[PDB]
Amino acid sequence: GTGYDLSNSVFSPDGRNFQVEYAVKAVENGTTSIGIKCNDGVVFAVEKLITSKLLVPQKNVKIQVVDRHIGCVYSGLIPDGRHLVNRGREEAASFKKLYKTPIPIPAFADRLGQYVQAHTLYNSVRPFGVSTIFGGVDKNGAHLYMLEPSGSYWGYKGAATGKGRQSAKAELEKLVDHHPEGLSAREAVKQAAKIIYLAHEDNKEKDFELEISWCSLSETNGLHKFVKGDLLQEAIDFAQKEIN
Amino acid sequence: MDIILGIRVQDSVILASSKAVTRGISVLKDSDDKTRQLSPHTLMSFAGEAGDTVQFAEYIQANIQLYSIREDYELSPQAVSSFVRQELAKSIRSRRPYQVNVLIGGYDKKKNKPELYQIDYLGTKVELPYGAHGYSGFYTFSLLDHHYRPDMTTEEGLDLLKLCVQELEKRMPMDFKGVIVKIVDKDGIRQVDDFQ
Amino acid sequence: NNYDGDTVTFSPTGRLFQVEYALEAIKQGSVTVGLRSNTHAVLVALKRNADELSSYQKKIIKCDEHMGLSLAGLAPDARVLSNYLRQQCNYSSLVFNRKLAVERAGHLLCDKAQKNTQSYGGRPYGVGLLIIGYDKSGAHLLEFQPSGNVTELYGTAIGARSQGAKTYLERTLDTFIKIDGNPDELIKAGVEAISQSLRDESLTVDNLSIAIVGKDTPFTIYDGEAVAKYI
Amino acid sequence: TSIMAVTFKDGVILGADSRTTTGAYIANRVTDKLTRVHDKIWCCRSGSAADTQAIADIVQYHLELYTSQYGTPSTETAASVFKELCYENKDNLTAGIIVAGYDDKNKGEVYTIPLGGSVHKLPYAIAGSGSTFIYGYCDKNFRENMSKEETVDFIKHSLSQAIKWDGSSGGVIRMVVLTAAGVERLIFYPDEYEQL
Amino acid sequence: GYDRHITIFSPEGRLYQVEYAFKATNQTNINSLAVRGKDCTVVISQKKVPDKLLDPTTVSYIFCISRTIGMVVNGPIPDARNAALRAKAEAAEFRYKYGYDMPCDVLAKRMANLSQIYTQRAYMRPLGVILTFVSVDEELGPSIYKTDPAGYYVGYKATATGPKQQEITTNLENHFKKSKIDHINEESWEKVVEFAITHMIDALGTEFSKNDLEVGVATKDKFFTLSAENIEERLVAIAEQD
Amino acid sequence: TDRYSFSLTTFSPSGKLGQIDYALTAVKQGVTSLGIKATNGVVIATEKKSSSPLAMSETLSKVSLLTPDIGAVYSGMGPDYRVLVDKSRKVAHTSYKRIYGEYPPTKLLVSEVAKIMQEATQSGGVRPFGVSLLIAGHDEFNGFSLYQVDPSGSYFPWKATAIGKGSVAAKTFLEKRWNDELELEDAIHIALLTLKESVEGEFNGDTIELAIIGDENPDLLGYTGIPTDKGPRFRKLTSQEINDRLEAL
Amino acid sequence: SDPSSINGGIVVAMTGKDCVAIACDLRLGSQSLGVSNKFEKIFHYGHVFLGITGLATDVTTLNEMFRYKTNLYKLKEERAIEPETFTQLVSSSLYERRFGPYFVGPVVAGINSKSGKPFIAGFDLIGCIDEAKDFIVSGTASDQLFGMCESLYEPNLEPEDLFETISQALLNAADRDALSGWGAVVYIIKKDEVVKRYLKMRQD
Amino acid sequence: TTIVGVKFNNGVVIAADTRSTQGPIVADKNCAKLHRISPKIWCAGAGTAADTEAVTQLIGSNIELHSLYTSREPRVVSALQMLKQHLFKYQGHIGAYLIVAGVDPTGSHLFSIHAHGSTDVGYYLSLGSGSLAAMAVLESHWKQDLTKEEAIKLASDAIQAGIWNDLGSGSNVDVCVMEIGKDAEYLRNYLTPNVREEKQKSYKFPRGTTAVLKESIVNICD
Amino acid sequence: GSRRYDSRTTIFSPEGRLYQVEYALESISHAGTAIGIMASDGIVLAAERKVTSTLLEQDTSTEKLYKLNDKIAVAVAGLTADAEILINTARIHAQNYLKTYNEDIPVEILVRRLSDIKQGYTQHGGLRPFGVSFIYAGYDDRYGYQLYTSNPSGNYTGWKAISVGANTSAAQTLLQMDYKDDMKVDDAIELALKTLSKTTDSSALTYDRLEFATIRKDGEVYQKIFKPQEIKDILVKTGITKK
Ligand SMILES: [Mg+2]
Ligand SMILES: [Mg+2]
Ligand SMILES: [Mg+2]
Repeated sequence: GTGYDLSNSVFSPDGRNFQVEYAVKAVENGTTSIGIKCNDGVVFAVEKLITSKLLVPQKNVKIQVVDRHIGCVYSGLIPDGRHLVNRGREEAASFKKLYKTPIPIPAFADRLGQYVQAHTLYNSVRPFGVSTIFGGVDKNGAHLYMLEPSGSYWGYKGAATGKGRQSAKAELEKLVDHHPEGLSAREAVKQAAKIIYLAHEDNKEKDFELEISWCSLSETNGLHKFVKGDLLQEAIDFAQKEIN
Repeated sequence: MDIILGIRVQDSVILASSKAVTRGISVLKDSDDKTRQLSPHTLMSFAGEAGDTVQFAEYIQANIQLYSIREDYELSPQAVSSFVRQELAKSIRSRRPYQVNVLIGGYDKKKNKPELYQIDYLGTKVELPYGAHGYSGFYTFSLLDHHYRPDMTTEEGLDLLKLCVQELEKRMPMDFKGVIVKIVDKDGIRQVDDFQ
Repeated sequence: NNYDGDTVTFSPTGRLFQVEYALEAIKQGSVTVGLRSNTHAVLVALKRNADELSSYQKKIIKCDEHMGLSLAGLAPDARVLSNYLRQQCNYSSLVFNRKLAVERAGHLLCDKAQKNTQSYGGRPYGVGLLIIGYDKSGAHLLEFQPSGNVTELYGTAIGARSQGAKTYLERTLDTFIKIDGNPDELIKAGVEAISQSLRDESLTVDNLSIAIVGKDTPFTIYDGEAVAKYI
Repeated sequence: TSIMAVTFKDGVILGADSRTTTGAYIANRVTDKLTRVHDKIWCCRSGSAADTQAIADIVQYHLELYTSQYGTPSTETAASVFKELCYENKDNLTAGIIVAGYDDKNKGEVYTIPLGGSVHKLPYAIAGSGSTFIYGYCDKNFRENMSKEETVDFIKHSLSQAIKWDGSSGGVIRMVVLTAAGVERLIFYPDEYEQL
Repeated sequence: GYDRHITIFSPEGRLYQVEYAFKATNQTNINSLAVRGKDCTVVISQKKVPDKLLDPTTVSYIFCISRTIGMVVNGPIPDARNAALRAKAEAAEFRYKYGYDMPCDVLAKRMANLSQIYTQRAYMRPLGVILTFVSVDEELGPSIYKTDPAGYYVGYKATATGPKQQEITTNLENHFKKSKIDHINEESWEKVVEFAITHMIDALGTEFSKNDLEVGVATKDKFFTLSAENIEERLVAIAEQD
Repeated sequence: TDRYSFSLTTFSPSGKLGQIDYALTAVKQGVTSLGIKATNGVVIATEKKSSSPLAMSETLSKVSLLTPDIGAVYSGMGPDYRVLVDKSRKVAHTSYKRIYGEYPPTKLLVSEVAKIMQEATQSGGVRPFGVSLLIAGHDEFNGFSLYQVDPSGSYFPWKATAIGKGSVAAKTFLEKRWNDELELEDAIHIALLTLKESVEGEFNGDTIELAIIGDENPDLLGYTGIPTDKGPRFRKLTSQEINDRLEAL
Repeated sequence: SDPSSINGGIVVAMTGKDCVAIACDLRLGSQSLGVSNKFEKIFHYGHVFLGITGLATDVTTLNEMFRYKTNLYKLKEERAIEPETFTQLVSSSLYERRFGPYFVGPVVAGINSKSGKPFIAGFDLIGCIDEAKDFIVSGTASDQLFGMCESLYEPNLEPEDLFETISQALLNAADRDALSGWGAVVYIIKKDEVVKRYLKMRQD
Repeated sequence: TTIVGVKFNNGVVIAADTRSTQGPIVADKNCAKLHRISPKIWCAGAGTAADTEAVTQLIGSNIELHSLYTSREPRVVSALQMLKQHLFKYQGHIGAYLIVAGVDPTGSHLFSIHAHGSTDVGYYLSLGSGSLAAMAVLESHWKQDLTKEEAIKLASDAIQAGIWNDLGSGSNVDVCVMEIGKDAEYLRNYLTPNVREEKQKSYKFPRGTTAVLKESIVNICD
Repeated sequence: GSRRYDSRTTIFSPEGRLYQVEYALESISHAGTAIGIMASDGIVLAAERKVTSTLLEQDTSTEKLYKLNDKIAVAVAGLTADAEILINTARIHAQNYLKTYNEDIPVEILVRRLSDIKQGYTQHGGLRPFGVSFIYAGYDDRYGYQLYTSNPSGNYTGWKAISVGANTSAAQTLLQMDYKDDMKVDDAIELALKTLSKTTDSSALTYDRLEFATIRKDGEVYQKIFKPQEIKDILVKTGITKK
């Protein structure tokens, strides 16, 4: 028959949920965001399209902090990403309250995944429209995860989602091949700036602003912090050199 | 407490109720009708805690009138007594129970028989030839037990109730300011013009 | 097409249609422009009357002594959102003795709208908002869309023919961003911006509303003769 | 009841008596006051037997779920679970719980939670009725990083004095040793610790 | 026709969303096999890490439910993890309320009753996953019990699930037709792991490396997933046949 | 949440209830199960068709015990039968034993499960149960009884009947073979013959389930010392007993 | 003020050879004041008999509730409820209000229609079943009834003798209690014949 | 009330008296206090008799349901956990004190449960009013590795001590032995040492002694 | 979301009719025929079993006539399970009235309660109506003997003689032709049996396909549900069958 793509949680004769795939398309329509796991932490980066010079630069932050050690950046429908980040913050607060210890990165990943999978379980709720790359440093070291609107989430050496996800994935594969020992935190920041600058060329019609955060056991003592000032400009210059 | 008396003669039921309402050291009113006509052939006298009495009586009255309107039929006195007893029994275990004692006097037209029911604030119903609520019985019964005959006429019952009221006005530490007397018979509920 | 019945249904292209219909409802509303320097923030709105016997619908709402907003679209949804924003500012001031940050207000509005753009039986809001405020960071101007997207800008405009005012603000950005400590000059700049979006109409005392906030200047609204000096 | 937990270099040792009394009658003289909430996280219980047993069962459930989801819990995690359960229900609980655990990262740890839900991490913790009688001795005889034998001797002497003076304690001294080598259960009978 | 969208009977008396969930179960393109030893139970699943940007240690479809029950899932990882969390919570609550560890067949029956609830109530869809629980129950011995999105559950001497499941199944059948027993007559769980891997190699016809397999072993009072190195040791022992 | 508050089973313009007829059809496409009532007990039987030869058929019971003197067999959707047997086992205690201290009579337990199934056919957001049940029970006052429960929530008392694929043929054979003077062994033999008629594959004590509501078996009570408490009447026959009665035939 | 001692009253059941007996006083009063001398406390549902002692309003409410339940039971099972089943029902109904108890003392008596076994039983206000084969007593004169029964009773009495025994016990126990008396009734229950006899006693 | 439980080499036995008292008055001279949680799991009760009966029947029904659900023999630890959790839910307001013995797939079990929700484990236990006398007998005559007959004798002697030296107990002795390999044996009136002496005179009244005012037939039929 | 699957049971047609009510009436039209006749000294109920098999245990079978009260009984036409749900509710309401007023419930009160339940199912809830038609035969001291009829529409009416189920038109015509106000209960029995035998789609009217009930009269009424042997006896007596 027909009509399997009009209601959420409805399995097509193939075994698919078409509304989830449409949400994935909505994600693919979003900007490019990447995460890079280094030897002692993770680095998140995102492109912010400067639709007009009326936008206040360095403001309109896109990377959200969870607890004090988790970083999250979502590609797709930004409001849905904020909803998911708020839910994750509530989950982290609950975990810390009950077990005192801060929530581990895998636990947080599974919480977000179960939330999204529940959102893919009823025809009364729309699937999420954001792919979220998140992670941080816990007692077991660095962790980088990516979660899709289907509720599927995995741990990554490097992850990327958005319009320029393919070029970013190729550059991340190059980085993984050329660095088996692992990247350093600042090297990961420079590579994230480079990959963001390289993926902007797909939509070079309008100028963009780079936003980078990192959580490193040595560089930030395990806390999620926004890369700003001298390091951000250094990464921007590194990328500008790398393009040409 | 308030004086609530009732007697069941061969073809009528007579109800006596105190005319006095006293709050504190001041008698606020000396002409209080402590009865509610539940149905054209069923009257109910009540006494007890201030406020609860009138509230419960008017609630029962409204329910009985609603039933009579819905079914176009007057419930037998037994049915009304059972309904009010169930209400009081549900009340006793509520948060704020009703503290009301009632005497129901009716004339079963289907049986053409007088019927008198005594129910307390707990839901203890009894069908008795003569009944009383409060300390009143402690005197009146002793008279009635001797001077009550089943074949008594309404005038004989009125004289017996007058004797009971005289004994109460003699040996009671309270001035209940007379009694309003009502007669329930086949022709309905009427009020004696004067009893003293 | 077959995907515009609810906000719980995703189009094959990944588009929520009801949200776009609300945005279109905004586009057909009146024109309101916002612009801010480092010291002040101004909202200039053109109110619209049903006919010549009717009043002009109010487009600017005061949320707190340091923050206000101008509306474009459904006035009921605008009132609902402004009341929620008043409640949030009130809660901040009562529980923390703290003026609510404009950025946090934008975040709260975004999440509030997203609550409606994902659940069955709920319609998205049908109004765009321009929020001016002065918090501990300085002057702030935000544009809020019922899609849940709130963006901070030096200047912007929404409603009918808003692109003219937006382009005017883009051209005059380096000029107005430096109008610090002079309210009337920023007010005139906003009046010119909104005039850049007029067609067969002229600004009168009856159709123009202005709102100003900033350092040592609480959120004050000017209507009627109060705007005669800016026309 | 007399309970304690001592941290030595190799790990931790919990010790308790076995006398549970309903008033002056020894209800159970072989009571196992050492309860397992996780493989190497145990608790000494004092106070309401029902309350302590319910708290321990709920903590065991929560720790089993924590193991199933996120892996082996830290000693501090079990301490925090006990703290939440005791503090949030302080108006309906009368329980004092010592929690001792061993994890390879932090070696052995002891957290005492008295009435009210406050949680205090200590090198050695004492609690129960008899504890008041051994507050001095312990403070004069406790040392950090003791050996296994010296820790067993310290706990044995302290609990023996507590049993001698406090009638609410008695029976046999039960100890659970949590170390990297695992869990060891030791029992010392009256004919041994009385001669100390 | 709406008999294909919600969990209502078709004119033929069929629930089509259940069948479509069955179809979804094979989306992962991974096969799993479960077999019983003398005092153990082994599950083997294909470990496929296509993207090189993936952390291969986070790619798992075998979950440790309790200390006795393990569960291998054939189906997408969202519904897999949903069923995993629900089964873990159910086992923990069972242990708390009834004082003993939740048996394998009991957890299987509970999950199958929940799946049946999904087939009867309309507001919830079935989970496109097939769950194979394995343990060494103290009363029943080595236990393998499987549940499907239709609410059906049953125990097996050995079982297989996935796209090429049929192939594997046939192989296993033949072995039992030859062995005249209902288990693998091997005392050590290492030999049962080797048996399972060998018969999966025979059925599928492919050679597996240490990074191509997931092995979960349930012995009395424990369930553990093997590391890449233990799998490599078993593979070396298998290759050194002659 | 569950926004499906409206009924999913409604009346069609033809007067037919759609989902009820569809569940009855799904029942007709189920494995045959029969019941035969005799003078000293009742027997229920069914075919144990398994999905895979690797699967252990003993772990999946199509004949389940409801109360110590009442059992049930089915034809249709296994999971529906499992949830119904669980609900019936619980309702036996909640709506009788915990109130009257005795196990419910067969008629009342059948009525309770029928009420459950009727609510399934009428409530909001639910499809009818895709099973038909044959419940055989014994109580002290009504004796032995055999009832059939359909997805519609209706139930009928039967001297003997069958449901499933070969339902019509089985019922015809029972109509031709039944009489009101039958012993339990005679009913077991008739049931085995009807099942052999209704099965094509192997027919042994390992592929067919058969239980009896017969005499009291005190050896299955589990305790001795209470003379008033007698053993349960429900007993599922072992594979050995079925094979013996098959080799007898 | 004791909820079980405001109204007063007594009930006693005994057994014999193929017969049972249940007797009760006819007094209802508000403590010192006697109100009604026609308040019977033995009700019957089918062939089962229940005598309730205690707070009178609770007695009447329980009578109505048990009539309700027995009528529904008869319509459902298509048989009259048996004394054992009714005893279990009384116990469960009483315990259903464990923390809001009925201040009563139920006593069940009868003969099983199918087996003919005489059966009597007693309860407390929360439904504790007391299944004695000799006699059951309840009410304000519980001690006097206990003494009279333990003294007079001997098993396997014919109905004409069981009547005399239970009547003498009831009368001599009620005459020693101020809150019981004002008349008495005795039911002699056989398998197919139930007789009701009103007793002549002192009216004080 | 005097209830005891004693473990023997191949199982566990419980024993109790048969005296239910309403204050100082003996209400029932033969009240069996051994209840059946499961066919081979029994328990003796003390305290509020209604609470004991009700909680035992409720947990027995729940155990039967759990066994029909899990297709396994009921376990004493399950009944123990449910009883203790239920009692703790309703606090000490459920006045039940139980000695619960049983044999399950895991072995023999003997526990005690208090009204507030606490539980104790032991080889010999006693509860009730006469629990002290019984416990004294136990501590005087209990040894490890008891036989079936030895444990039966010890439990019966503890119950006899509770019967003779405690006013709250008396009459007869009910016993229940539960061995691992056999069914549970429920000995009703295992010992009857309190048979009433014959009365000195018969009080069968001459017929017509009672004054009857009116007789009336009661219609039981319809 | 779920709006796509709502049948909207409680809506009016453009003509002003309830769709599900009409469809339930059509469903009941295929059900068995039940006939009630109220004479001056009793009431008679006669119903035809649609379910018929040689192995159907008719001794313990009751699919058409149920006892609501010792004074009230009902003949059912339609879905038996919905009817039993409503019958349980009616018994509970009757016993509640008895407990409240210590007087047996009047027939019309119970009938109106059941009819209002049916009506509520046709105005709110979005649930399907009960596919059952009831013929109430009752007695009380106010109106004496009473015959009522209720359908899934929630409407109830009173009749001297009435029929529900299959072929109600021909049955009602025959009753109007042969009914008399002064007739006695045995005449009503004969009339009901003849109407059933003349309106049955089956070959002949036999005891296996019949349920019978008589509410007769001392100051006591007797509600007698005929047993299969009594049904065969009354059939061979009234001349419908030969023995
Ligand atoms: Mg007296
Ligand atoms: Mg006197
Ligand atoms: Mg003694």
